[PDB]
Amino acid sequence: VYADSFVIRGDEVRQIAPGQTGNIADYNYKLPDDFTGCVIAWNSNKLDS
Amino acid sequence: FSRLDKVEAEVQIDRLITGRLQSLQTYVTQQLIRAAEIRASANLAATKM
Repeated sequence: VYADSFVIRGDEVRQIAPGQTGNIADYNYKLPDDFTGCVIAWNSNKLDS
Repeated sequence: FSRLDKVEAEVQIDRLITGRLQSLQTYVTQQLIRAAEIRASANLAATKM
């Protein structure tokens, strides 16, 4: 099992899913096409912002 | 490929690999029937000879 954590913009969360092309999904962190598992995200403006 | 990502392309390529295979299957079955007919005609020629 693997757990990875980081913070991104609100509009780039959709980019996390495998397959999509863009800035964050091609230059920083991306998943393989046959990835198994899933992602979880939630708002943290009360803490980080 | 270039018009889609790499998750739902499987259903879009399965149809292009079964149809291209099922059609080939149909053609082979046609040859078997005709071969079973020529075999009956060839034996008649041998008897005639």
